[PDB]
Amino acid sequence: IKMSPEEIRAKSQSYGQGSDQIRQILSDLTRAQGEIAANWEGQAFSRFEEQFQQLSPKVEKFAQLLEEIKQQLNSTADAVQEQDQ
Amino acid sequence: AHMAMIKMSPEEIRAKSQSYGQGSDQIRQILSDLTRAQGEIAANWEGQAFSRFEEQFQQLSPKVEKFAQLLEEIKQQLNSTADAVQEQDQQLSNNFGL
Ligand SMILES: [Zn+2]
Ligand SMILES: [Zn+2]
Ligand SMILES: [Zn+2]
Ligand SMILES: [Zn+2]
Ligand SMILES: [Zn+2]
Ligand SMILES: [Zn+2]
Ligand SMILES: [Zn+2]
Repeated sequence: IKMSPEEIRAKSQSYGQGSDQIRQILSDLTRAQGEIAANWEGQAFSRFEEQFQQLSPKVEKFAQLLEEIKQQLNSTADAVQEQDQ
Repeated sequence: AHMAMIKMSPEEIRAKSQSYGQGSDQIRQILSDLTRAQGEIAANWEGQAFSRFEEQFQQLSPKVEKFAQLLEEIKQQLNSTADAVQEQDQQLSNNFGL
């Protein structure tokens, strides 16, 4: 009546894919941010830049958390299976 | 009459804007699916060890939601800016000549 190892393993994959995709978006859009900012005079873009730079470490930290949950879920599914045997 | 210059074509600005829009929607979808997942994990393990991740997820998710919102606002600004670049080009073109 709790989650099976089978299901925990599959949920883990969703966290892993979530981590990878957030990291890839952050990478691509960091490059875009730099190019836009470098080409735009005056401060029309300045607040967007400031907010992006403040939020990006938190988004990176979240992506790493998702990968840490994925790993923990795989270890837990393993553990459940070991008891079941 | 004029704006502070952006040294980028309307075509590239709109191409970048698309990527911000896509990034925003994707992050929003991920956060929603994984918030549902966190719900189910928490239902099944309550203790201190899982609590570490539960607490970090909860503290970081609103920041990630703010980041997705930010990305949509950048998409929107870039679309407005591309329009503006074209408009100023038009005006300069229009008023050209002796
Ligand atoms: Zn992994
Ligand atoms: Zn053009
Ligand atoms: Zn370029
Ligand atoms: Zn939009
Ligand atoms: Zn959208
Ligand atoms: Zn389930
Ligand atoms: Zn706490």
